[PDB]
Amino acid sequence: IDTAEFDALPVGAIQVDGSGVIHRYNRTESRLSGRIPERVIGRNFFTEVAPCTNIPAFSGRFMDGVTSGTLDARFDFVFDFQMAPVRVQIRMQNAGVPDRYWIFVRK
Ligand SMILES: *C(=O)/C=C/c1ccc(O)cc1
Repeated sequence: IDTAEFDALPVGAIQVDGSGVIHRYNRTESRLSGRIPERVIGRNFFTEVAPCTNIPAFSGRFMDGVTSGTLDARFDFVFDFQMAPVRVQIRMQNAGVPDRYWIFVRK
């Protein structure tokens, strides 16, 4: 996975670094969130863009994965947007490039 195929994925896909800063953000995720990729890239996913994820079930799982070198998690979650609660399944894992990590979002 590491362009037009990337924005056409059936699942949402976000690439972050070890401190949480967004490097890649696809269109499928933009469609599920309402966020434009250009103002979101360069900002921190956990502290700025998606604060609802700043709990031990999500950001804690991310922090532990980075600190142990291997990020590998699969869990159910619910995104608390302005309109209504959107139930999703999250898949977190490492990338082919060092210091880079992936967050996959489905449904
Ligand atoms: C909670 O604050 C979730 C926010 C959110 C999740 C995923 C995105 O792509 C954008 C915002």
